[PDB]
Amino acid sequence: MASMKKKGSVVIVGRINLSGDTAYAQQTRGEEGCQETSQTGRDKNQVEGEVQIVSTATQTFLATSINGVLWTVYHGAGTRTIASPKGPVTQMYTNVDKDLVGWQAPQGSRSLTPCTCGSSDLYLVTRHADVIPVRRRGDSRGSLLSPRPISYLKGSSGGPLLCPAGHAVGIFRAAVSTRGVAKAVAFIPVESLETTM
Ligand SMILES: [Zn+2]
Repeated sequence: MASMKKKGSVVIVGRINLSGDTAYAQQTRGEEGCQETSQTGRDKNQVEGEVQIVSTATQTFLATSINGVLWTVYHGAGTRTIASPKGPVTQMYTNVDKDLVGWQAPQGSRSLTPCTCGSSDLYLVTRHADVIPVRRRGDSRGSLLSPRPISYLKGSSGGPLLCPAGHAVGIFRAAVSTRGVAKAVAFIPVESLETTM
């Protein structure tokens, strides 16, 4: 039992900047710093914004702050801690049945407001700062107005679906594809987050 390894923390490595007129990705930590922070769980970098780019040793994806919780997908984070200025922080929400986890939102982040608009005209934010129009098609599904290869959506699980007013409608979970083309997306609705809380 002496030689058993511990899994590393999820690390914030950047963010999707939605502040101004143009959305763009920003990197805040390179691979070497990410690997070290994952092992120690100590991340002293200042955190800003609503959508974080996160990484483990083996995967990279997104995490989104809604209502003071940084939310992401279980298939990316598993049960891992997240790195913080004072060490690894345990998940406050874990739900494998929803493909959902969450931690307390980091100091300095900004939280999205849960949408109460009832609008079906949505916008998916990807890790490459693409803002993709999506028509809501059900409680947990939306169709892309312009389909595209699934490669463009890989790595964007945990990102937000937003309403026209910039409220959070859901967390991107899975892509619905035909012959490698993404025609629709599946997401965790914000109401399911609000219930989990
Ligand atoms: Zn709204």
